[PDB]
Order: sequence, then C-alpha cells, then structure tokens
Amino acid sequence: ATRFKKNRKKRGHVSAGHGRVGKHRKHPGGRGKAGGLHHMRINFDKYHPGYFGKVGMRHLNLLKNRTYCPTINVDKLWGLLPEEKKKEFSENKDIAPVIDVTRKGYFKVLGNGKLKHNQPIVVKARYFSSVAEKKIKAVGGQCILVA
Amino acid sequence: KLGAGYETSAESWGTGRAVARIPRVPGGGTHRAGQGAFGNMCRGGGMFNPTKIWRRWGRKVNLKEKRYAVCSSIAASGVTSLVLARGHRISHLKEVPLVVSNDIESLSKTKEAVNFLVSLGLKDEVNRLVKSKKIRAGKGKMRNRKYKIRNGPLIIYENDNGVKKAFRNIPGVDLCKVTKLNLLKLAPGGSIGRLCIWSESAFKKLDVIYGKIHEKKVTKKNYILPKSIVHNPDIYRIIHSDKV
Amino acid sequence: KFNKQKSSSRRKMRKAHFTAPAGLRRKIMSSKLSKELRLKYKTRSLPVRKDDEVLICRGHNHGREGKVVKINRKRYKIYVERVTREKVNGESTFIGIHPSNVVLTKLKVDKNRKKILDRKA
RNA sequence: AGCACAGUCUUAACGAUGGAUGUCUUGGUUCCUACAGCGAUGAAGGCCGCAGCAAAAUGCGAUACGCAAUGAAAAUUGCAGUGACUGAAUCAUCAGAAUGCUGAAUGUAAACUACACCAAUUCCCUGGGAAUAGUGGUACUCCUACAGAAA
RNA sequence: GGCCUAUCGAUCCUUUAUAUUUGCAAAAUGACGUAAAUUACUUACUACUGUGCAUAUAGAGGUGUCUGAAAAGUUACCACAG
RNA sequence: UGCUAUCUAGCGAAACCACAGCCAAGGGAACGGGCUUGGCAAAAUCAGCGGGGAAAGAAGACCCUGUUGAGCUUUACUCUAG
RNA sequence: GAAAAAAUUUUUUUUUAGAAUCUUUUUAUGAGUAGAAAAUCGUGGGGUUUGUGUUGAAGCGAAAUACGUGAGUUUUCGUGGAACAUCUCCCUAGUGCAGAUCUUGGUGGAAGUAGCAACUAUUCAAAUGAGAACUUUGAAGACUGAAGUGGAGAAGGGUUUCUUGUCAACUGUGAUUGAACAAGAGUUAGCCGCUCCUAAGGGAUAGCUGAAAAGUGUUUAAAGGGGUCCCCGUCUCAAAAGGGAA
RNA sequence: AUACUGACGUGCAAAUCGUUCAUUUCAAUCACGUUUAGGGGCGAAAGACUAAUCGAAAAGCCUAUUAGCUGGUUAUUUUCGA
RNA sequence: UCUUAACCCACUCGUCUUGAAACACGGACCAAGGAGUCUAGCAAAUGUGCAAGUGUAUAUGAUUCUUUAAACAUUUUACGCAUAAUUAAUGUAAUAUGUCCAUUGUAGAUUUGUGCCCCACUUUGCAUACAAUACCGGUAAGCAAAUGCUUUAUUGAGUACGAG
RNA sequence: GAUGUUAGGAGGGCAAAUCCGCCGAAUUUAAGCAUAUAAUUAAGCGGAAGAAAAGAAAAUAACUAUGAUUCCUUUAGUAACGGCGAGUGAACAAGGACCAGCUCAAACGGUUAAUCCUUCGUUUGGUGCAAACCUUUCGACGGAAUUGUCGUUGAAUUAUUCCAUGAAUGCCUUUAAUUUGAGCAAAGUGAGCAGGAAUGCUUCCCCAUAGAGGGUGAAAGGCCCAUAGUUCUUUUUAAUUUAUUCAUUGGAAUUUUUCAUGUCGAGUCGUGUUCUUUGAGAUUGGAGCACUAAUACGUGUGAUACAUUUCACAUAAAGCUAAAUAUAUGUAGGAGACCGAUAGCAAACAAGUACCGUGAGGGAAAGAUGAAAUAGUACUCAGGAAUGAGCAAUUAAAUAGUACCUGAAAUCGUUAAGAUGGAACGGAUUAAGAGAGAAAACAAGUAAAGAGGGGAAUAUUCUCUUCUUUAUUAAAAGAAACAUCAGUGAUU
Repeated sequence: ATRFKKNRKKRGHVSAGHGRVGKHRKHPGGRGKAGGLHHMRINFDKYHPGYFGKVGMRHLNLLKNRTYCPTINVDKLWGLLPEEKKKEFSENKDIAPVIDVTRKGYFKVLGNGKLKHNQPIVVKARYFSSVAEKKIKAVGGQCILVA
Repeated sequence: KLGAGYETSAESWGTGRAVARIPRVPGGGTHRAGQGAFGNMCRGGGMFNPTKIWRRWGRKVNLKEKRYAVCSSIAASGVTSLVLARGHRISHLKEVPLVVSNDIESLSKTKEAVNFLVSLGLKDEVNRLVKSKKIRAGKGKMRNRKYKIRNGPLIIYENDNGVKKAFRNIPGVDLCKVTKLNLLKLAPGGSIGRLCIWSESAFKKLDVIYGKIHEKKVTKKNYILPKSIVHNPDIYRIIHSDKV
Repeated sequence: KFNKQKSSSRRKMRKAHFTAPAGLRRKIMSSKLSKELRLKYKTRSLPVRKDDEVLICRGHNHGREGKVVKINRKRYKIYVERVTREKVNGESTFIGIHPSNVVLTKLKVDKNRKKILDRKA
C-alpha cells in the first residue's frame, strides 16, 4: 500500500496539497452530521431530500419473518425447468409441467412479461397476482393455491 | 506495547521560559528533569502511530480465483519455454512435461533421489542449488532468516511412501501431493513455470480430477475446469494467412 | 527440527552455550577419537579428561602431539604440554586450545570411563 | 648558517577534538500454545544478618553463597585451603532439613530492641541423671461440643 | 381577492377539519345481521363495527438577530488562544 | 582617603549571536547595515563611552478577536443543600 | 538486403536494425504559486532470480578526462576488517529534513575577557618538602574583646572524630594543607538521661450509624483492679526543657 | 523593616548588605508539643496564608482532553493549472 | 579539477502576508531522531473472476501437521446483496400473440445492395440522445351489486424482454 | 442468653489480566448550551476461580411450530429510542460450536426416627526403603433432633427383566494409543594455493528417514555439541485376556389389574407512587415508599392506556449443575516479512537502581579490545613525580593499549599555497597558476625469441590461434588554413 499513497506524491511540498492559505485544521466544521439545517442545509436539501422530520405510525416490535415473501414473475417460471424438460414440454402438448415454486423458495407469483402462447402449465404457489392468475388461465394453465 | 512513549508523567512547562511548547518531564536532580517527553520528535517518545494488532490479516480472494491460479500455473508448468524462462537449467531434459513411473513413490535414500535427478538430467539444476546455499545479507538474517537458497524441482506425487522420505533433506527440491497442490509452491515469488516432476499416478489422477469421473455430484458443486475463450493461433499466422 | 517442541532460534541456542552448567560444559569438551581407536570401538567422540593424550589438527601448532596439561571447562580451553607461550614479561604459560581443534589418541581409562565405553559399545 | 611583516580570510595535506555512521547483540516485542492461588502449618512486603581473605548485585538465614538425599560425578585456585584410583571436589536435580527479626501479625506496645501475666523449661541415659530466666502459651469475631452459674 | 410595483414564516410540537382509505401485532367488541338447518362445538351468506391511542391529508397557533438556540451583569484580581 | 577600576601571575564563566557591521539622498511595507546614485575607502590594535545596532529579557499583563476561560453579582435562565 | 576501405582478378579489415507505451520520420508548442497528474530516483524488509566475499565486503574520508537534464548512479585512491548486493520480477513499509523559540547529544564565536571587591595587617627568620604569600615552628606587630571567631548543650547531620599514611580528582589562586582520599582505632553508667507518670493530646473497646470504606467514642456494657464472698472500676499510647528515687 | 525610590540588581543573597527608623513588661517575644486539609482549612481581612506554590495547593490518573486560532509539515524531472 | 583575478550581474532564508531586503516574525553551529497514517464503514474510478446470480459465513473433512499460524476440500441446497416496485399502512405489484413472437417515433454506430478505391444514391437501424405511449404502487376525481371499477388527472428512489 | 487461655476447628491478609458485586463523574459531543452524549464507562470500596457467570422454563411462537445455558455466524445498524437534532439502539427464527441433568421444601411413611454427629475405639485389604497414604465393619460411651432427621415421588396389586450383593476354586495374558525423563546416533579434520589461524579458494573425495540450530583462531552436512532416525524406561486408558459353582438379602425399571386425584415457595406477586434505568414506547428492569393478593377452572405471559371474553404457551415468589467461552496477570514454552542501542519495555548494564522531592511521589545516564590477555603494554634511558623517548618490546595489527571496533560533522593545531583599501560568499565568462589522468584523445600487419591456450591426426606427432619483448612498413582520427557549394546576412 505505502508505495503508492498521496504522501509519496506530495512529500517535499509544504502545505501538503491542503492549501497554503487554508492551513488544514482539526475539525473545521465540527463533527459528523452537525451542520444540517444550521449551515450545511443546502448540501442536505440537494443530495438527501427525505431526511428531516417524522412520518407514519410506530410498530414497536415488527419481526421480519412474519412478512417474509420471495416473489417470482410468470415469465421466468418456464426457466425454472432444465433444458431437456423444457424441450420435452415444447414437443408434447399432452402433459403440462407442474411447478412447485416452494422448492425454489418463492411464495407469490407475479404477472410480468410474455409467454409462448397455447401451452398449459400448472403453477402451485401460496399467492398469485391478479394478472398472473389471468395469464396462466389464458395460456391454458392452472393455478393451485397451496400453503 | 500500547502505552509506550506516553507512560511517563509529563506536561508542557508553558510560556515564560523560551523553551519549546512540547511536553517536558518535570523531574528532580536527574537528567530527565525538564527533558522532552511525549511524541514522535522526542527521545523515548515512541511512534507517530503505534501499531494496533489488526492490519488486515484475513483477506479473501475467491474460490474460483484461487482454483484458476492453480490450473493456470500447472498449465504454465507444462510450457517448455516458461520452464527455461523461470531460470531452471533444462537443456538436457528430454522434454519439459516430465512424467515418471510410480517406483519413485517407493524410494528409500537421498542417494537414490540424487541418482534419479541425475538420470533425468537435472544434475545442472542440482549443481545450481548446491552452490546456492549461502548466508543471507541484511538485518533480517538474525530474525531466523539465516540463508537464501534457490528453488529447483517440485515433485508432484500420489503416494507418500517414498518421496516423503527420499526428497526430504534435499536442498531446493520440494514435494507436494497432487490433490494438495499449493500455488505458492507451484509458482515461487509469483514466477510461473516451475520444473514439475509428475508420477504417472499423479498425472493420471490430474486427468480424473478435471474429467468428471467418480465422487458423484460433489466436485465444485457440479463444476470443473477454468476454460475461457482467449485463444491462439499465433498472431503472425493470422496476418500471414493468404485471405487476410 | 522435525521435532516442533525444541527451539531452532539462534538466540536461545547461543544463550544455552554461554550460560551452560558445568556438566553441560563437560559434555561440550568432547573431542574426536584417533582413527584406529575410532575403528576399534566404533566410537566417533569422547569427553576428554585432564591426563589424556591429544594431537592438534588446527591453529599454528597443528601436527603437534602431546599430553593434556589442564582443562578449563568454563571458558572452553584445554592446555597441552608442548603449546607453551611466554607472557609479555617472558613468563611461561600454556596456550589454550578449543576441544574441536584436536583429535584424542590415548584416553586414561578409569572405572567410570570404562562403564561409559561399555555403554557406547 | 641564512631567508621569511604579523594578523584576518580561504584552500589542501597531516592531525587533535567529538562520538555520528556502519557492523554487530546472552535484550526488548507482540502473538499463539499450555498450565495457574498463596496465607495463623504465619504469605507477600520490609528490615537485620550471613563468604577464610567479601564492598554491590545474586544467593542464602545463626546448620547463613551449602546441609541431607539423588543423578551426573574428578577436579577445584584471584590468593589460600580441599578432594580423586567413589555419599569428599565440581555441577544439575532437590522429594528430607532448616526456616533469623518482623510483617494480617495476633500478650499490651512502639522515633521503645519497653512492658505484663500464666506455664518454669530443656537435654542426656534406661526407670534414672544432668543443664539453662531460657523456652512456650495468653488478639478479635465465629462455629460445633462440654462445664458449673441464672429465670 | 384588492390597478400595478410593498402588506410577511420550515421541520419537530400543539389544535381542529376530512376518509365507500388505515393500524394498535395469536383472537374477538355492528350482529347470531340475513338465510337455511338444529339429536350441534351446525352451515352458509353479508362493501360500509367498542372507549382510548396512533396515523395520512388540510389549515391554523411562531419563530421581526425575520432559511426559525428555552439566555443578564461585571473584572484597574484575572488566565489563555490569537 | 579607602575600596574597585587599571597592569601583572594564577585561575576563569555567562547572557547573547540569520549573516553581519562607514556614511548622504532617493525610492521601497509611505523611517535601510547591506538596495540605487553619490560621498568615499589602508593593517594590527589599547583604554573609555552609551549615538546607533528600531540591542537583550519573554509567544505585551494594554487594546481587540474567540460561539476558549475563570473569579465575582443579581428581581439572567435552569436547578439545589438548608 | 550487401555497402565501403585496406591489400596483391584473388586474400584481409570495418559495418550488416524489427523491442507494436517499440523504431523511423515530420510539424507545432514550451510562464507558473495554491492545486491536480504522470514519469522517475533513493531507503528498510520479504519472496524470486544469479551474483559479490578476507589476493579484503560493508562503512567511511579524499577524489574521478566518468555517466545521467536532475534526483542520483558508477568508479579511483586512502582508510577498514566483516559480511555484502539483486534494475529479473513483485509484494511490504515506523522510507527520503534546513527550518517546528523541533527532540537529544556534542561544539564554537563571545574571551584569556566578565571576573576571583562584606568581615582593619601582616612582616622577618627557620624547618619540611622536588617545588611554599596562603603548610609547620619561632620572633615581632595586631584583631576577637566575654550579646566573644570563648565554653557548654538541643534540633539536624552521622564517622564528619582520632591516629597513621597520603596527594589521581576535589580543596573556584598556590597547597607539601584538609571537614578530600586509603588504612586502622575510638563512644564502657544501680547513682547521667531516656526508660515511670499524667497533661494539652492520639488510637481503640462498649455501642451505634454507614454498601463497604469509614464516622464517632459510655452514647441501650453480663469487662480490669483491691480486700477476705465482698469492695473499687473503660483501656492504651502522648513531655529527652512539666512531675520524677540515687 | 519607615526612609535613603542607598549599595546590590549575569548577587555574598530567587529579597542579601549598609545607613536611618519603629518595638523593649505586655492585646509582649521565642521555642517545643498540639489542633483544623483543598471550593477545604486557617484569616485584628490584605483575596491574606496553607513547605521559593495560591482570585482555589501539591501529587497521580481520567488524557495523546478540546481548539473556526499560532507554528512546523522531508527526493527529482515533466505536464495541465486557479 | 581546484585557485585567485578581472568585466557584467547578484539585497537574509523560511514564513504568514495585497504587499518582506525590511525598522515584520523564527534561525549561534553541527550531528542523529522528527510529521497525511492505520482500522472501521461508504463512494467513484480502474484492474480482475464469475453471472441472474454471487460471496464458503460460522463450521466440518484430511496419509495438513520442520514450512503448515495456509494451503487444500465442502458432506457416501443457512445468511448478505442483486433477481419489481410501491407505501403511514392492512396491502397491492401484465407493454398480452388469441414466426422466441409483438412497444411507437426522429436523429444515430454497424450491415445489404446499386450505379478493383473514397463516393452519390438506396438498404438495414445497435448504443445513446430526444421524445412518445402503455402499465404497476401511491394520491385524486368520476362512478360504485366488490377478483371494486373508470375514460380522465397526477405522483414514485417505478417498469417496458435482468446487471449485478 | 451470659461466662470460660475449657476440647476440636474456622475466618482475618496479600496479589488481580480475564470474572463478579455495590458506589460512581467530568473532560467530551451538539461547531454555543441546559435535555441527550461521553457512560450504567474512569476513579472509589468489596468478593472469587483456573476459568467464573448462567442454567433446566411463571420460554418463544402463532408455524406442518419450536423447547436448559454458553459461544460463534446472524437478524442488524433493523424494530426502536432521541432538543426525532447531534446521536443512540435490542429480540425471535435459521446455520453451527457444544449440549446433561436435576433436589430441596411442602405432599406421603408412626411397627417406639428407618436419622445425624463428636469422643473412645477395633480389623479385612493394598502400595513405598521409610515417611506415609490407601481400602474396611464392628462395637461402645456421649450428645443433636421429632419447633422434624431419614426414606419416598400418588397407592397398592400382577407378571417379566435387569441391577446391587457375599463365599469357594480359577486368573490378571498380550497389544495399541498417550506422555515424561533416557540413551544410542552418518562421512574428510584429504591434497595443492595464498594466509596470523580455515570452516576460504580450488581439487580429489564421501554421508544424508541427520543440507534445522549453535559453537569451533575467517563462510563446515562430513570439527564438537546438537539434529533426523530409533531403542528402551515414565504418566494414564483403551481394546484384548477366564471364569466356574454355592449364598443371602435388597432394590429398580417396565407390565397387568385395581384405587388416588392429592400437590404447586406472601409483606411475595400485584397495584399506586417516586427516583433510577432501558429499546420500552399512556414506565423495560431495578430500588425506596404506601396499599397489598389469588389458589390451579388458579395467575403469569402473548412489546399502546382500557373494560368484556377467547385461544395458545407457561408454571414465579427455594436451590444446585460439566461442557463449548474469556484470559493486557503469573509462570513455562514456541514465534516473527517486529526494534537493532537517541530504537525497542522506563530498563541489552550491579534499573525500578543511582539521583531528586517534607511526603504522596518523581525517576535517569549507562552495551561492543583482540583469535587468544593462561598474549594486557616487558625492559632500558631521561625524568622529584607525572610522564616522554628508545637503536628496546607483545600481537597479524597498538594512530588495536583496556572511559580500547569503525571513528562522520561542528571545532581547533602544524605545515604548505594563495588572498586581503568600511563585509562575506554566489551566478554568468574567460585567464593564469597549482594538481591529476591516456579508456576516442595515432600507428593494422611483417621478421627475429620469450610465455600461453586450442583443434586435428594416431599420451604425442602435425597444425591453428592470443599476450610479452626488439626494428620495420602502413594507415586512420581530430584541429588548422584556403578554395568550393547550399542556407542566411551585411555591404557598394
């Protein structure tokens, strides 16, 4: 590290890259976030707009795991098949892939993107978006609610 | 030591005496009396920043990166030009990828080991190593750094039942087990193209390792082989090429 | 070395050499044994006693043979009869010889020394 | 055998002066491993001693820089003593010794080698004979047990 | 809103308006409402559901040293940084 | 008149010291020992002296500045023993 | 991919490039504090490589037809007497001084100068010794002038005493002197002090408070003494000038 | 310890020396022993004194306190450059 | 090379400073020591590895046991961040085929063609810029028997065939 | 309840890094400051251990649930607290390290407590040299205690299986680990050269499951100790190895079948209040104070005050408990991309010393001769004595002479050279002096006679080559001068 640092660039130059007029002082604005509102307000406004004051209720003891949900969009569901499985379904319209999204850790199925139309697929999941259910039904697939 | 350069009782004697504004020891009849105390300028004052214990002892460098370095260093060891370039004497070796029978992994003596290297033609390397036993220069020597000695052969082995006892006590010659293979030993000082001596067992096992054979789905969690698309044909051939 | 309990640091080894007990000093007052005797007992080396007979192999007095006068165990000097030296005023003392500069011919053999020779055999 | 102005300045040679540099190094240093409490059975701390010739560290305690025992084991020397053809001289180990005066310090004390009181006490010899005012015991709180006192 | 150029105030805080929108953390508080059923720990179906607190949005209460510290004197006894 | 000074023999410091040391005028940080143009300018010394060295002391105690203090006081704000 | 010269058509001599952050070539341009960048150079250690060492290294002083714009590098001569480099590449750093009234250590100019200025005065002759204004003896002259440079003592010092040596340092001049230095010797108590007693006082017990540490001191006592079962009744240290046995 | 603002003022001395003057049988002086300790004591009162130390001692620690303020802040070439 | 000469030039360095040769300050002299660092957490840049994943964390394993205090391996499917967002908050969270397909423009790198090379026409149209529409969460307004809707407004660190 | 120098015993004190208790601030931060912060930290007084502390549910969840503690990874800089400013700040799950349980009390047992203890005793084993330890049941004599010791964890009743038990005879074998001290432990003290003396240089040898390390008159695998390797002896704790009969007593676990539905820690919980404290918020924990409970269908929980009711989960107010974990302290090791004597622990040393402060306290300077002083400056001369000198004298070396390595700069002495009219030094540019140097700064080849090296031919014939020397022909190189051009000026 020490080979390449700023001291090696400035070593004989007296004011050290920190200004002959200025003369580098211990804490020339005071500590940390102190100048907010008071004299660094312009910095806070232009770079940190939401910062000051309160919003909303207090939950007091939230717990993350109650609301924990990983989501997946329908577009990427056929991608959860390996290559040979995807070829096999593409060939054969007699059978649908069943997809248990839980093994892949997902719990809500969302509606984004296109599908290769006229091919059934069974989606098993806890939760589905309104659009996702409609598109899965539209393409001839099935939605299965399961805990 | 953490408190060093500050343990003594001292303060600035202050204005009214023309002396420096630095802290002085305010002792009695002895030569410490009014003597310069704390800080890097003063005698006994210690470092400007004394060393804290942590100075980034654990760095990462990825599993994939480490694996790549080993594979590429073994590949480099393969290359004849690189072996010579690294400074190994190598003119009378039959060709650089040296694979020998597994009889080496049953040897007993230092004498047999020396005879083996001579038979290979690595006599000149052994001479360079034997000569290169010298007492080190500089003020590090006395911190248990007595010698500098150079590096010759690395024996890459499957079984420990000869090489371990045989090439032990041989100056400048190292052994390493084929599964174990350290990058620091394969490329000393960061210098690619060490002279690597392989058992037929080790050489064959190397192929199995990167061949996807045995050990079910375990190896690198279903993965093998660094294999980027950087490539040759040599540049001069491409330009010379009649269509080009 | 291959043992990882015993130190290989220079500092400690030197300290042990310098602050050595008398028995330790006696141990390192060993000399190589003369070639036929070496062959006879298959014994490389023996600790010298005061009345032994050495040949000198090193220093300016190499190739002088003779009886050992006195041993100084402490400062690692044996004294041999024909390595006399006069002092600055001309008075004669014996030149001190390091024990690794000499090869031992005739050992004086006591009961204890004989028991040691029996141990070696 | 004569000749050189002196001083000041500068220069070179050769030195004094000074202890830098270099070279060392039985020292520090940090980390890691490992075990890990001593004390009324009187500790740590502190004094006072102790060497044939002996001041200071070290060591040791009136048996005092070693005693006994062990393992090594013939030397030891500054002078001077001493010992060896293996319980001496030398080392290391050190399990048996000894263990000053104090100090919690505990008989009352304290700029005291002061002062009480109760036991007199120790040794030799195989059931007796000699020595010494010396040596011990005697703090405060507590507990378990015992005692004669009381309400 | 005032013929035009002049007539005034952030966040936190307080206070009252507003909602077929919300929360108070395992549950419930309109209501056994509406239907059926009743050998019962019955089964459906309902857009508008306790006090108190918390919100969200909208004003207003104030910062005239007016981009908003809860702030008087004195030292010829004085100290220190400049 | 004494004691010093003075000179000798012996002994023998210190403060201080960018480098130093003749002036006039000009300009220039508007008052130069050195700069520019002039006056001029010849060793080594011995004794005095206080013109000048804007002589020395020591981060002017004056004065001003600090969102550094401290002492003291009140019907300054906020506490608190009694 | 052949140019020239020397020789005496044939011999000899010089040169004869391919490194793409490289080489050939052209044209333009060049101020610089604060400040930013790049290319270098040097120091400590490590891995790596291939070297230097006792026919003398590092280091150092004097230098060099020396090299580089420069930082610097290299070398010669002299000293020196043991370890020394790495530019082949790269990690690592307590890494480059003129300056801080820097820190620490040495040293000058100031300067043989300031100075060795309280307390009336010393002289003569001798002895000692290598050497005498200031050691010793004698003779003179004087002073302190009993609130003494006199006797005794306390504090405090602690062998300074004393004899015998003695002169390296010290004895701010000299010095044979010495309260300096070395070797020894020297302090003897029934009656002289302390030692005993209480005072002004201090520390504790009994208690009681306080987390404890401590704060207190008869203040809710079943604790030391004397008599022949009774009667007294907190303890202890505290005066080297009070009291006190000779 | 009044005055000579005497001598001294790199001292004989971190308050000395000379001369002058005030005090002397009492609210007298001196010793020794004793008491009260740091926002504390003690003060015939001066912010006096409390071991050369006082408008808050000395010692050590918190502590390398803090500082919009002062000083210092180390090799070269080359480039752009306020 | 060193050395005086002589001619011409040459004011105490450092310093804060509008302005220092200053009657501004620090510097008697010399030597050695002597000052932008280390850790934490964040950012951009660039290198480097992998990619809709990535990082083996703690930890287990070994003929790992001078070096070895790291190096090696990951069971004969944890966690961080990124993979869709929004929001006080319950919550809600499609650019759609009903040839893997199918977002709209205008500039715009690259490609096809024509008449042994630049060209002038055409041809295809990345990146990016400048827009355009959608659609998703918030908030409105309009409606409202909820898979609450709705032309139409707005708002978000939004999205429009993943980039970390 | 006293009293006892009653008999047997204990506590006290020191040390402190990690550990635990109290008590308990300010500088600081906010560019001020008063809340917040610093900080439940520093100081203060106490208590422990080799680790402690915590610990067997008055737990978390709301799941398909988990299930003593500690610790790591984590959640998480998140919920949250805060002049909502500065700033501050948890828990649950999950992955692991690691995992160990429990017993008092109350309840239950009255055939006379089945208990406990001191003192006195007494013997069946076993080691050790001896000291001594170690097992071992049996009696007394005292006490304690029913104001409660011991047993027991509902109670019997069935069948099974296990576990303690005592005697006889047999029998204590082989190994593996683990950990101490022990030993044994490879080859050259070969040439030759220069050397003060090799371990150097060469050259001819070797040994290596030892080419770590140190010492050896200069760098040593082969000089020594050590080292690698092994052979034993030491610690314990595993496998193996053998049991066979005769004996009482007692106990447990299940299992039937009956019958019993008992129990469950109070000035404590709780509430009010205060202050403290925290993440706790219309009060999180603590503590002070006031009021003060309920019995298992109780009452403690489910992070917003409340009432009325669920449901899930727990069993407070008594106690113990190994392990993973911590360890700036003490001691013992092993270390190092650390420091190398102004550095580094204040301390490489006769340093926590000298010395200083009334005292609490403060606290240094301070390493190096040489290979060997069992090489330490002999002797002589001149010297009062210091000392000096030597034709003398140790050493390889004394300008190595013990305040001894190397020995920089400031500073100053000698000699020599130059200079020198109120500064000094410098730059730019020549000069004259004084020094140094020949490598670009001249001489290829040929003949004569000295020294080397090679190659070919079949250790020695032929022949190719380079240095010294004598003299003997070339040449090239730079500087001049003029002429000649091209570029650029000036002139008439």
